[PDB]
Amino acid sequence: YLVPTVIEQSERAFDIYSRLLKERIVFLVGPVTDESANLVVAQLLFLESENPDKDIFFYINSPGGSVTAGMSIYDTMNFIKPDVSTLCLGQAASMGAFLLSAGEKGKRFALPNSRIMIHQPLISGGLGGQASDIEIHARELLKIKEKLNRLMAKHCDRDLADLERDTDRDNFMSAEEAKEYGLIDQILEN
Amino acid sequence: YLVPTVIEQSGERAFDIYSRLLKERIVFLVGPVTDESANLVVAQLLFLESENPDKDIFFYINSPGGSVTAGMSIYDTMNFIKPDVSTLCLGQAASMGAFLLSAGEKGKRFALPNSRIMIHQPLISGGLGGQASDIEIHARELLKIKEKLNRLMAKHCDRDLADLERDTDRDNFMSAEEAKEYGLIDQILEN
Amino acid sequence: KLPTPAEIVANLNDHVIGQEQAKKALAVSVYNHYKRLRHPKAGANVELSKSNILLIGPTGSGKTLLAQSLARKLDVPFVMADATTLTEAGYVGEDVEQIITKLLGKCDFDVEKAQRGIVYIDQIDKISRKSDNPSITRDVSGEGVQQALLKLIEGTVASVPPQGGEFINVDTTNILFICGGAFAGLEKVIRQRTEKGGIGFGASVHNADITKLFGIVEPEDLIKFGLIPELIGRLPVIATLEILDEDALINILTEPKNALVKQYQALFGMENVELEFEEGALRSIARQAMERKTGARGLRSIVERCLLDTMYRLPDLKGLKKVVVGKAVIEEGREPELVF
Amino acid sequence: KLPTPAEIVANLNDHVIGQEQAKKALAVSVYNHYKRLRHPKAGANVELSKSNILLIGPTGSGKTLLAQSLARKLDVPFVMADATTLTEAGYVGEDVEQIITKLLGKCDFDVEKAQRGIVYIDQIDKISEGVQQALLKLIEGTVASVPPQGEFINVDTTNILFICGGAFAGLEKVIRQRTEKGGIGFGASVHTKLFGIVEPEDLIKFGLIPELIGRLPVIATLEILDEDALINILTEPKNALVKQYQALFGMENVELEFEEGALRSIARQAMERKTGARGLRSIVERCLLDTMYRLPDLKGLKKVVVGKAVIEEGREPELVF
Amino acid sequence: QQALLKLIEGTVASVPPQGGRKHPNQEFINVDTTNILFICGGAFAGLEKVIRQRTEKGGIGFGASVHSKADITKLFGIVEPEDLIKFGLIPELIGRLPVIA
Ligand SMILES: Nc1ncnc2c1ncn2[C@@H]1O[C@H](COP(=O)(O)OP(=O)(O)OP(=O)(O)O)[C@@H](O)[C@H]1O
Ligand SMILES: Nc1ncnc2c1ncn2[C@@H]1O[C@H](COP(=O)(O)OP(=O)(O)O)[C@@H](O)[C@H]1O
Ligand SMILES: [Mg+2]
Repeated sequence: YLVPTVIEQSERAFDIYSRLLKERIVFLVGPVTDESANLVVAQLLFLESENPDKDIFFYINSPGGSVTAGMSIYDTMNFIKPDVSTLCLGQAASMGAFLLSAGEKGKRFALPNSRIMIHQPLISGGLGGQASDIEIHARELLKIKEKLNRLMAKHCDRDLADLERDTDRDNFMSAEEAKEYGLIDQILEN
Repeated sequence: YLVPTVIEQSGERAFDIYSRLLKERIVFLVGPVTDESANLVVAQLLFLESENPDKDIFFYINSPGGSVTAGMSIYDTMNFIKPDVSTLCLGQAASMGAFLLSAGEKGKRFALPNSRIMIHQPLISGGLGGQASDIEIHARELLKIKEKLNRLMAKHCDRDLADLERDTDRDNFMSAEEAKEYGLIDQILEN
Repeated sequence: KLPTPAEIVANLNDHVIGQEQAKKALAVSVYNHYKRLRHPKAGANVELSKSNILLIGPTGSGKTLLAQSLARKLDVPFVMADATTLTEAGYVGEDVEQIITKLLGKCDFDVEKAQRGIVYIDQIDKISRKSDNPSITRDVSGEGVQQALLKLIEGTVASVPPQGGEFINVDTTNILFICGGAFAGLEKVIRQRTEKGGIGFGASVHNADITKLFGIVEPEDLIKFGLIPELIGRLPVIATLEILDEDALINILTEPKNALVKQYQALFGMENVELEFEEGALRSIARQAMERKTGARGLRSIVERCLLDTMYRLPDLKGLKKVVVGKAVIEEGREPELVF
Repeated sequence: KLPTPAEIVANLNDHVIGQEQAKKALAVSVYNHYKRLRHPKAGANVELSKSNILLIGPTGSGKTLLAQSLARKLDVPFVMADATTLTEAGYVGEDVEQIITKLLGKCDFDVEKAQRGIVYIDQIDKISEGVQQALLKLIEGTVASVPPQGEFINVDTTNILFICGGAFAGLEKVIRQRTEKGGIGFGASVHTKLFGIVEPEDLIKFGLIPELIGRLPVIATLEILDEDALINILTEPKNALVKQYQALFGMENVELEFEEGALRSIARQAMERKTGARGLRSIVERCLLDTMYRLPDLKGLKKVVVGKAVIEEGREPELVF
Repeated sequence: QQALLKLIEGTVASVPPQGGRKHPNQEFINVDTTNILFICGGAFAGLEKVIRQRTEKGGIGFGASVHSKADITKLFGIVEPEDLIKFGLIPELIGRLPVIA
């Protein structure tokens, strides 16, 4: 894709995403990979240094992705001093919904027709080799499953038992249902 | 991916965001460890030593592993250069990623609270085809690498070689707390 | 005899609230200067430089009060000059010799006393150097005044009109100069020298704390502001004034002889209405004034806008005897409790 | 008469400590300059030109003190100028010969004394071009006119000795780029001696115009003051800080004394600020403000002992009565 | 360069009396620069390249004529106004400097 170039008056020419980063807007678009997550981490670290007090706006339009990649974003969001506000555009599914709920409490938003989906993790990696190797990877996946449900329950002010029920299979929610659930705080209109 | 451009105030200088973070001695190892990705880390470590041999270098690791020889080029560069190389685990440090994480300066090895650290014996460092004489040679070389890695890991962790031989037999996944208790990292960052 | 630093500061506390380090610095420097003059055995190789004083601080911090209190106590030829009136000798305005003339007039033109007096110069940050001029014929009000002032601060002899309408030669080797001003660009100069910051997890990241910034001023920072280096080198003592905190602002609000509270109580004493402030009201007034960043001057604005809806009605309200200003009147849009 | 290059260093050691190479270089250049000014400047003789000096050294190393000590010794007037006080735009001419007005004012506007004086230019490296061109046109022989002492006055600066100086921070790497094997290599030179082998191409690469290097033939280097020299500076010089404050306490009946550890610690504190002996005065005044305010109140006091704990910790000087 | 055109050739300049800048509110003296000889000088560094471009144009191609390819001294000795114009001097100034040494 051709990323448009915009001019900032101060003149400085930016691509439109660097221009929005100047306004403390970080985009997570598409699958969460090592490379896309590290760009988010790099932007979060950079924005904290520019101003540790001003809010960072984390715009999420993602179907999910790697858990470890999403956890690098998650720990960076919680570590850095400035509040990270999260906004759901289009969809926040799987780790995208996790990072959406991971925003600062009171500053988690979704657009009115966005779709938010939460579910237990799939394969974090293949389970081949010997039964001893498969047992190890199964145990690690169960630990990740419990860790995700526990952190989700903390984000949503719900019991761990509620998240274990609701993440068993793909749980699709409107913006209103996610607000009632505890994934987001407000729904934006204008 | 489109790498964002940021402006440094000094006049102004436009950086991509990774060159901007390198300006403050942050080196990223993201994804698999290859000859090319490891040599970029080595080039950055060498460059940062020249800029300031006394200031710490921050080595951010989010890697599932990779080549042993490639990781050893980073490892020897970390130990050679004068400035301390602090290591931080983001997301995951597995295989050679966990090795390079434990290779950080003692007291300055960090991990984020939900990071995952995995240590294990090496797999194929290369195929074992050809004749039985060739296969014997490559098997012996892999065993020497296996012992070298366990020995260096045991040194990093202040543990016995026998402990690392047990624990690296199969994929050993550890939380940040378990890696701190093991000796792979020194501290867990929160805020 | 010679009032000692303990005596000097003990009487500066009667007029200046807070700024303890500056009162100590001024008292020690003045006592050392006068003792040094009384015992000129320092004619030996030791070149004890004339310990002039530079008095930097925010607006409303008490520079002009420290000067006046130091003046009226020391019982010495003391003049208060304003660099806003100073000009180059060959142009309209007051040349730097008018200050020596005022110093003589303050001592009945007995030059023996004037040559051992003090010269206070306010707003010295207003004659700083600047680039070549818009308003270009000569930068008269700027560097020219600095050089003519430097020629006085260092040991020289000035020629001034007689006592009546025959010029008097006045040697300023032993005249102490105390310069002051609110250097508004100094915090940016210092914040460029430092405030490096950093990025990353293991790096420290971070309104300007002009208090600690002024507390770490260096001569080169003042050179960048526009002062000539030879003048700063002649001003070795640098007294810094902190921003008045809530407690100091409260004391200023109530304790001094001409405090705002007493001023308005007497302003209502022209009527027959008693004015009473609550402790929380004084606390909130001090907080709001500190938030305005104008020093003790931002205290009058608060007390004036909180009593505006009352002074407008006092002559119309009959039977009123007391008015009580509470914390709600200051923090909220409330009316003081009227007691009829 | 005129002081020989050896007598100049002899008297200059009493005021400045260290930098012996720069001391002898200044002594030779100044002696030769004021011997040239004694030549039969007429007839079929050789028209003699001056040799200026470039003092390269850290901040607080004593460059200005060296120049002022030379001036006090040779009875000539002296004024320090700052290349940082000269702006790129504007009339760089009108303010470059204002230094001449300053030098004239320092000698009763007698051109006979000012034309054979000394001028030190601070921060010669901070202008790394219009300022450089004006300093060059002025360092070379030129007749400048300034306002009167109250008609204009003329000054020919050909016989004025110019001692430029500054802390060339990034000059050592400019030198190492050509003197060493490599900078970023594994085994490749990772990091005043190299200042001593400085060559014109290094100063030009630093950004000094070549014509300015051509009129500064003498290059002298000053070494950073170590923790030892900063102690001598506190005690040995004619105007030592210890001597000044001992006189302050001595006009009263109190004898001021310092502990050797106090001098060493206060010298280390000054060295940690990257300012040399410039910071010594502030820390000494901070340390002695403990008593300079109380001493007026104290009665029966005979001596004060300043220990290392006063300089390092929040300790009060020991008051023995 | 434009301000020097009228000054180099004959004109009546208005100069300040050794005291200040060239202002409207300024006393002046009339000086005729008609008979005042002007000697301009400078180290035209990139002039050798311009002279070499003009004297060794040549050309590219199988059908083009390739010209032979003399240091600063030799090239300066054959300098022409065309080279000084390509260097940055306006022709109005070069015409007022007929002698080129
Ligand atoms: N430290 C203080 N103690 C008591 N009163 C103070 C103090 N500082 C300011 N004030 C009050 O502020 C009024 C004026 O302050 P002052 O003129 O001393 O400020 P300043 O430093 O001269 O300000 P500027 O720098 O703008 O001239 C005084 O009438 C006094 O009541
Ligand atoms: N070598 C030295 N010997 C004695 N005093 C020194 C020396 N170097 C610096 N100082 C002291 O430092 C103060 C300022 O030094 P300065 O002349 O500014 O050094 P520089 O010119 O190298 O910056 C002076 O008061 C001087 O007493
Ligand atoms: Mg004032």
